[PDB]
Amino acid sequence: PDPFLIEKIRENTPCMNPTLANGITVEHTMTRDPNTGVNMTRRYIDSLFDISSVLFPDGFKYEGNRACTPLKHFEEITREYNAKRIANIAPTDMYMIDLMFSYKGEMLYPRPMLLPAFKRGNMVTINGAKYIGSPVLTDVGFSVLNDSIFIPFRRTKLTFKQTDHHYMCNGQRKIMYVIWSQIHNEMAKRHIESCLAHYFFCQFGVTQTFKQWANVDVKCNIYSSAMVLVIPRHSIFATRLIAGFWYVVDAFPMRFTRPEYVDSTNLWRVILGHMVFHQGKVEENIDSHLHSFCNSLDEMTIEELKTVGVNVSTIWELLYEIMTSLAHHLYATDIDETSMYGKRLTVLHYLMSEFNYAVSMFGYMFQSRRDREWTVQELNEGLKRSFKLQTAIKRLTVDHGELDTMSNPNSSMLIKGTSILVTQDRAKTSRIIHASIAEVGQYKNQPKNNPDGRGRLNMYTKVGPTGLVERREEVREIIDNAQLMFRA
Amino acid sequence: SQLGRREIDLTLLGHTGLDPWYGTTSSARGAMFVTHIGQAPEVNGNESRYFLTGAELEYAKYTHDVRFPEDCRVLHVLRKYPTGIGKDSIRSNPVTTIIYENYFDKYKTIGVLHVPEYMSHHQDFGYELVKNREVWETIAPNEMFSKDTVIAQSGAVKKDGTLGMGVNANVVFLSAAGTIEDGFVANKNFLKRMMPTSYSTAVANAGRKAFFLNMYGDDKIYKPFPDIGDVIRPDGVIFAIRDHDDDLAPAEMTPRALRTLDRTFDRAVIGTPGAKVIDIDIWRDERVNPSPTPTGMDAQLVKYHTHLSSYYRELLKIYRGLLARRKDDLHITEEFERLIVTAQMFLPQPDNVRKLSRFYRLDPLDEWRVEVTYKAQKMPAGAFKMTDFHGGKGVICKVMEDEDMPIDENGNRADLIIFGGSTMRRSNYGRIYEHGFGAAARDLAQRLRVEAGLDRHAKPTQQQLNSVMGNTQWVDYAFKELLGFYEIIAPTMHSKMMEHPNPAEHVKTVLMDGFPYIYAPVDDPVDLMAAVNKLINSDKYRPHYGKVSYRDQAGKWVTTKDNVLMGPLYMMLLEKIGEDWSAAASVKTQPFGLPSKLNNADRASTPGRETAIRSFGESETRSYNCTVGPGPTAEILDQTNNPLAHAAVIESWLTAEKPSSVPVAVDREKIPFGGSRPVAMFDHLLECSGIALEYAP
Amino acid sequence: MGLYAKVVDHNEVHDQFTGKRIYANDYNTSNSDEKEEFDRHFYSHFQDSEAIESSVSCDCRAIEDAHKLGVICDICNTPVVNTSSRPIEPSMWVRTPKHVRSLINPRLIIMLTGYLVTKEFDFLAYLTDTSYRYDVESIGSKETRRKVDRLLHRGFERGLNHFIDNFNEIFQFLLDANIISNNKSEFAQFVAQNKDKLFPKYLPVPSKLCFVAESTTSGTYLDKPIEAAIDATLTFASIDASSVPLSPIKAQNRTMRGLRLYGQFYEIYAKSRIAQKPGLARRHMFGARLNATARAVITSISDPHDYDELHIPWGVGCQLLKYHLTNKLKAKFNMTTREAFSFVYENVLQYNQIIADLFKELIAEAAPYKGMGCTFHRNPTLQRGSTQQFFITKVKDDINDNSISMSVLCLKAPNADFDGDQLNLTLMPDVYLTKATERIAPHTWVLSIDEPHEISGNLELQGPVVETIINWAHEKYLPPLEEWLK
Amino acid sequence: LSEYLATLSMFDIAEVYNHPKVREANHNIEPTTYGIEKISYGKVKEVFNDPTQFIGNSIIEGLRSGTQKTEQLLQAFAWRGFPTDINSDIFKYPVTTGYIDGIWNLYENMIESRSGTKALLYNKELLRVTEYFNRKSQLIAQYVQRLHPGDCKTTILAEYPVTKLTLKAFKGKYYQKEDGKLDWIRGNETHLIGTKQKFRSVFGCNHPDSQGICMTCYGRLGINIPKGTNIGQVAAVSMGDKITSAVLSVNMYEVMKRFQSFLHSGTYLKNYKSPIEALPVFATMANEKISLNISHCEILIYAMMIRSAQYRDYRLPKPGINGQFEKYNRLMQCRSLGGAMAFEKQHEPLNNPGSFLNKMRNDHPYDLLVKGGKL
Ligand SMILES: [Zn+2]
Ligand SMILES: [Zn+2]
Repeated sequence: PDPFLIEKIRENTPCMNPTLANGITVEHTMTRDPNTGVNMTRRYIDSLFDISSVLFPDGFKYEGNRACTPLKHFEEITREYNAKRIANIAPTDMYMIDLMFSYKGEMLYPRPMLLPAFKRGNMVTINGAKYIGSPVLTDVGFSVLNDSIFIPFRRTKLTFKQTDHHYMCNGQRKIMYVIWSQIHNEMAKRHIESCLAHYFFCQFGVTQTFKQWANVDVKCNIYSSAMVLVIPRHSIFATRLIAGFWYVVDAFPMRFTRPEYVDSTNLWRVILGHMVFHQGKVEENIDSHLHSFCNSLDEMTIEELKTVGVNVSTIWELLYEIMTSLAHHLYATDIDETSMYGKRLTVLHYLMSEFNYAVSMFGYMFQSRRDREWTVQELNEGLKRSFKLQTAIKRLTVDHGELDTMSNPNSSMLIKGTSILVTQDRAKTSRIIHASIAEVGQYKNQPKNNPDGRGRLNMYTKVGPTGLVERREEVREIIDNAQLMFRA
Repeated sequence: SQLGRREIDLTLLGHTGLDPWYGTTSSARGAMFVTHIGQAPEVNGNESRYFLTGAELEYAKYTHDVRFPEDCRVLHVLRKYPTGIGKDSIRSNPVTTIIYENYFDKYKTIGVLHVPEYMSHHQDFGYELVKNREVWETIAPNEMFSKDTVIAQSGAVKKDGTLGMGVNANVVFLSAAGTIEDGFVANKNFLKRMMPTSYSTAVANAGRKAFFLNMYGDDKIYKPFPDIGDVIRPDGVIFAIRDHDDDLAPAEMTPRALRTLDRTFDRAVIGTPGAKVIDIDIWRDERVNPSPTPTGMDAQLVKYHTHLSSYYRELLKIYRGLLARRKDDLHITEEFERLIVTAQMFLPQPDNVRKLSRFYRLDPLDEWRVEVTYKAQKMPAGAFKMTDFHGGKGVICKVMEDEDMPIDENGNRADLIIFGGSTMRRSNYGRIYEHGFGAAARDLAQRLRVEAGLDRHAKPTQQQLNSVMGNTQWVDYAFKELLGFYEIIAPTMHSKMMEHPNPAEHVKTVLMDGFPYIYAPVDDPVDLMAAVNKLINSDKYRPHYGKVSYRDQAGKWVTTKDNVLMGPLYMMLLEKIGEDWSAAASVKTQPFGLPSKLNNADRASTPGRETAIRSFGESETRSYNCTVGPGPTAEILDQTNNPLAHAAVIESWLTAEKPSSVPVAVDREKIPFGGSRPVAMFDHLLECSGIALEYAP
Repeated sequence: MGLYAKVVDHNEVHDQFTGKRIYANDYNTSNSDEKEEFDRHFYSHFQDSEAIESSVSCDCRAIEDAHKLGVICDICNTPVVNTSSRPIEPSMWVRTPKHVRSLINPRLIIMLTGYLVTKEFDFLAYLTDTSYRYDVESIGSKETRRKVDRLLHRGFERGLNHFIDNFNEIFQFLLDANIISNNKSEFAQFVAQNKDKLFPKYLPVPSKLCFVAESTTSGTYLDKPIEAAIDATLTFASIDASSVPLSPIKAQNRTMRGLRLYGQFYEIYAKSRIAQKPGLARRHMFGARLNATARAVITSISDPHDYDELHIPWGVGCQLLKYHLTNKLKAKFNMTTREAFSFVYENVLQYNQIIADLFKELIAEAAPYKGMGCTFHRNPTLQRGSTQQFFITKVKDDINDNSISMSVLCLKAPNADFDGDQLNLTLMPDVYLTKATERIAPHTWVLSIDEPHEISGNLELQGPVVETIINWAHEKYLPPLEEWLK
Repeated sequence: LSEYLATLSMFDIAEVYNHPKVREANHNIEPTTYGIEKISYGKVKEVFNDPTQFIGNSIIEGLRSGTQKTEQLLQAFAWRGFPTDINSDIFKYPVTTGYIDGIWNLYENMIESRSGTKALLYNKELLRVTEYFNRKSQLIAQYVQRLHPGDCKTTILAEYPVTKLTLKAFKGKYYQKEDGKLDWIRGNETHLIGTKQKFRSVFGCNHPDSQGICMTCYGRLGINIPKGTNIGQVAAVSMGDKITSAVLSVNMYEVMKRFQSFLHSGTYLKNYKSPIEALPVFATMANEKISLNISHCEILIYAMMIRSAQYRDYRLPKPGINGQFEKYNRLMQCRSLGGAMAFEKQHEPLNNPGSFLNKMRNDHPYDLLVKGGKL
């Protein structure tokens, strides 16, 4: 071709986003800080232990992580057992780090741990096989599917649903929605479901519950079953509180023999435990359950909700906003399910899930054994019992939907490499049209798994530093006009 | 709709941006095209397309290659094998390893970079890495390089910046009988330009159980396997191993017996005959007292292991020197860290500590483990798959000599014959425009070639071009003719070409190439059928439209009654070339006595896959029981379910005067029905439970 | 006239058995010496993933020489037999323990378990095991509690020996009390006719081949449905291995527990291993992986040809016709079998003139047939046409083509296309099967099966050929007839 | 005819595209279903059907000979129309251009892409369901084995209504006309519509074979059947082939489920008391969606018949008018154990007390394979 022709063709062609084209998994896992020289994956490990420090007994600290020399790396994977040193020569892309802990100023035994390394093109070799690690497009903050608000925490996952109950106000029968969620798991191991107002009554007094949040001076407008509660003639949140109170009371009327006992705290906990699970064991058991519940809002989840605009600092503040500001999502959602604009490309949350599981269970062990003197030997045995050599990578090639076998007959990096996108539904092993597919996905690229074009990533997508999908203004009008005609 | 107006640009299309006529193709076919480009192996004759949308420039930026990740300084350069003139010398060095240092860094991280001769991300397809001569000849210790400097890359990435995804082929749309069911009729010379290359590795284990045979040596030299640079011997055997048995030494260990491979009783690994060995890796277990290998059978094994040990020993020495100088200040990349671990796994352990028991994914290594890498070039002929860039998938069903393919009145010879009727039934009309417009573009370049006095088909030389460029009036006239064609077929290209700084250079390039390359962006504001009508009614740019001549299937030279137009199409090869065929007359069974499945260890033990095929499922036996009849159907099953019946079949073939005309294979009087293992197991289990199935009296 | 089911007499099987009989009662697993011998007869053990390099053997693998076939081993007292054809027979037998009347046919237990066993109270254990415990209050269903009250009021004696001795009375009561609330007349007839073969004295342990133990570098692997069989066999062994001799009541209770375990095994094994999609019946009784078969992609024969002829590639021809070529090489060229096998395998991947001549001679010798008979299968198999009989008439001389060329006139019937369709080829071994498979010759699907006196649409020509014909027939190459007459 | 090969190029496209009437069916059109699919498409169909236009054109000559189809050609030379979304919902606005001109605006291009998405569906489930349905019907149908040529000379006829929908399905059936003589339906006896005729039927056969029928009762379609073929399998294959083709290419999946529930009795076949009353109901049901001959319909219904449910005689009745209907599951487990061992839940028939009682039973082709080939 004419050399002048190529220059004019090049001058008139926009360039792809190099971050997406070169591979975003590499950019999110192996990028090193210029100041300290520690990559993203190791920094993620530090953040995990920061949010879990509130469950640590006094004197126990996490000192960080260190890179292991190849000599120690070789010695650890060839440790002698039964007078035999097994060496696996199948190629792998792994490196080793040490986890440092201290107790009252005394350093404990370091725990070696293996982590995977990624190369250009989202390529990784595990046990002699080549794989591709693809990002997952996920909702930020919370997800809504069908009369349900899914909120993922680092240690828990909660779903909030709705039920309707009948209460009689001023002699008039009324219907109100009751929001409930299953927060204890032996309740699943087991009729009334755990109501949020019931949790409020378990924590605060009923009068305190109404005055502190609803600013309502409940007495003993008259509300009765279908015992009297009296409210001044001059809210929806208060109505939901009343509905939940009567929902709890109606199916457990024997417990409330005297009205004043409503304002207690132990009685509500006894009822909750009988729902979940002898009174003596039940009362003590929940007192720990409510203790762990009050510390379940980690710092990382708070920042995620802040981006959506929730602004919650304590777990009780979150429950208030679910009953007040996010209640309409249960019946009349204003968020388009088929959109792709307010989402984030996430890598580490799915890559480091098994390690995150170990960290959470380590913190729960301390909670289950509160008020106990810890010896150095006991702590060393506990650390060895949870953080093992292959804890993080033991299931990468088993049930991780973002890792797939590589088969590329040519040298191109884009066609089936860095352009693979994983939907949130298939993250761990369609929908109607939307104009955002033309900007974020590839609506004509239709593989069998994702025939709607949402299984591939547009290489010209605009992505923020943290992986948030941004909007392109130069195509805003044409995208908007099509969306109107799609729904017309 | 306002014909001639387009809104969608490259940023909204995705992979579809490679097609300049996406709007004229149905969505079902457009999806097929995007899938196809991900299944296309690199061919030897790849070249840039005649029509460019500009997306090829972007796709040529992101390919698997060898780069300097950051601004670094070269510390050491290592070679796996010492290519020289020594007693133990290797013809070529497969791998060069580079140790660098990020000197523009606070911690001065030290990394490693490998430079092989090929890459292979597919099971059986790869490509050669072409070294950049300027950078390669420079590389030496104490040299600084810039970030993102390419050392080697595939040959598809052209120097101009374009990408080679296929080969342009002359196509005539005809209804020849060889085009039935999406078949292609292919010129033999064209298939020589669509040859892929496959890279594969063979693994052998020897030691306490078996020893290598003398497959590549003579009466005075023992050479179990070919060296680097050799080729696989004609029958395809790379190496074979024989079991250890001392009492059979006067028989199995004579010099003649060590040269003869026994197919029934030995084990061999078979690859493509004529393939060239390019790399060898050997692992040895040195803490064996005494080694079970007989003397004189390890000269070749020791030669490669000794050089390999030196390569790993130097790597470990380099790290230890770095660790001594930079105590607690040494930072290394994750790739370098794993490399040092490999070196320690390879080198012998000190005598004070226990030896290593080496494994490869739960497979214990023996004394010797040999891995041989070879490359083969495939000639497409029959059953190969092809497609254009418009979803028109096809299969090569007939190959003709170059002299027999259709030829037009201007001397153009077709590379393919494709049935045109299927275009209307699939509505992929981008096929028509590339074919039709390319024919006009090709004829225009050839017309200017003849007007200048050159041969319309042969590539002109420098002397001829220099004389042609001497005349200025013709050069100016030629440029205007090219511009006039651009005005019709490509408006955006036409505006850019108005102000060419050197019009003579553009004309010279066209005459040399023999084709004017056309820039056709996806958002080109051109009415397609209005452009087609202009070309037909034009006295300048009307493509030649006449008869063609070819040799039919009866060997007769004929000429067509209708006018046939010849034009180019971008073609690409597809994977699954049908190399996984299976055929077996007798298969190895289980302890139960039924045919067994094939594992990877036995996959390459034969030139072709010898696996029993489940040709009679439950559904087939339902059909056979009704048409053929239950009687003969039971006979077919019993010839396999009963191993003794199968033994009778083989004996019948071997003892027959005419093995293909045996009256009866199994004598049912000598081997009556009732010997099938699955039925006997069924009866036995029911009998233990206390029941039996019987005919109703 | 169809197949029905019979009831076998186990003690008659015991009497007619040939060879030394091993009883699982005479084994104490606690003694490590006896455990090894027990595992010798029960499990078929494989010590690694290595191929068995032996054709014949005795029980204890002391003799692996094929020339000693039929000779009885002196260590295991077992004749040397050919593997893959070893007879399938019970590995052991179970005797009647002490102070026990007899055993029970496992078929009868399986039938009773279907009715008697319920979620809250089973009646078989109560009538047979004195150690079975129950709470009448805990029963939370009216029907079962009514049955329980009726049985308790009846006043039967719990115990296996009493259950066997008085079975007609107990069985009759179960019918009257509506315990067996289904097929009352059929069930009574079954028991009344087979009562002589429902209480055997010996029971056969399944064959050694059923229980396969594979020991690898990562442990020993076993089949879970086998569990009940192992437990049942060990239970009877422990009766005589107890340090303190068991009282007659405890002997019966352990015997019944063993019998209940046998019934569980046969039902679960039939449900999980005989009767499923990858089961014994549907995968091996009504299907098979045949010898002398090939599998490859297909192309077209567009040149003038016969509609029922087939062309196979060079590589398929060499491996498929290995013993046909070996027969010719030995006779014509005086090769040994070792040389012939070496010659054939050497030339699979390269052209050889001598092999090519033999291929034509094999095809020409199939007279009066056009070639070697074979059947071509296309999946899925629904209609007649997906399975057709062809004749191999040519082996392609180009080694780079690995496809089976098919006639263009027989592509519509199997709905076959060239896009990655691997078809299955089966070589007919003799003339008897060649005549038999004539019933699926291509001409057998010509006449339509949907409409009388009509030819199926499968016979219609392909698109490219039709376009050529209409381009010729409907051309305006003549003046109109009126002008022709002038 | 090697010199008369047909060819295609942009020259042929220009001929059809430049016709004045084709170019007028692309301008001044109401963007509605009526304006596009009826008026605009009607004009183009008129031009393509004129024998005096496009003489020698490769595209049009193929259309007249059936090589091409108007549905694809109209979407290429006329307006593309209204594509649907993945949920079969239509869009308010149409595609105002054909394929040859091209679709280059974001809205119409995107909605056109949904057709390709609709093309690729969960055919894996469709294959699984169709294969299961075909296997189930074939296993039970195989109990009717042989078709003998000749005439059994029966005085038992069958009274069936003849309608406009089932007249074509009666081809080859012998019916007794006036004066007591036999004639067979040629397919164009329009005067018989709305009447009732006496047919020679499978249910009236008196052939000695306990699992066979004569040619006259089957109809003239039996002439086409190859000799020695299982006649029951032919009926099941004919029904399965047409259903499978429609399902893979009201949903036909619901149609297949409807046929299955009716024949297997879970408006069920067991409700009816005589086969004569049940055939027109099934024939109308079958011929409304697919085209199934009456001979095939009679065989499928006949296979579900038993002699005496009270005495548990599950053999086929002879003649077929003296029998009753039974459910599929009970029949597959109580007719012959060989057939039972090949369907499902093979353990259950082994537990059935009735399997051990000496009874007269029909045989199944799978009986030989259960015994390994013994006789
Ligand atoms: Zn022995
Ligand atoms: Zn009849």
